Amino acid sequence: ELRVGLEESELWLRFKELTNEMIVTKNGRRMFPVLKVNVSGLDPNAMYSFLLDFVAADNHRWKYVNGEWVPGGKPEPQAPSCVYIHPDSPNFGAHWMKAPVSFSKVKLTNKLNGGGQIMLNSLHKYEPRIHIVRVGGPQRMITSHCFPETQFIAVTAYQNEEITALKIKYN
Ligand SMILES: COc1ccc(C)cc1NC(=O)CN
Repeated sequence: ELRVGLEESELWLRFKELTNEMIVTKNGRRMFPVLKVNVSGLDPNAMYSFLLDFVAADNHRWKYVNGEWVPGGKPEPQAPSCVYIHPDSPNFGAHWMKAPVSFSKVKLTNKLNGGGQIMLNSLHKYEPRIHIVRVGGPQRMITSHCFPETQFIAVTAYQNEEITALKIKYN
């Protein structure tokens, strides 16, 4: 059985208990914390690509009102985000299982942009998700995994200073 685990869940849970925020910019901003995944049970000799996307956790616009995040009352169906290909892709199962798979180079933006950067709906809440795609082989296969611990609201600047402080303390 293919096992997928979050590395540094301890730290993600500290962010999640405050409501996590990730900055989006026109040019794109890297994530802190970085999503790092522990993977076991791959065929060391099989070929895989690691994909990252962001699911809109709900259909609402969120606003920081008197020290607290609150959802709007006017939902709107959320279009799926684009997929980021881990730059080590494609690679042998052995490569992926030898150290945590680290999505350190994904950049989050608020503007339709050249290549790489993943565009998000601003002030929407997101749940990171990976797809492990077995490629090249006869039988194509996809395994998906969500990371609720890593949920965040996309922001153009931090709203909760407690988040600002944690981001600096642990970077
Ligand atoms: C600013 O709009 C967006 C940017 C990025 C993504 C993933 C979705 C949307 N909008 C929607 O999904 C609304 N149909």
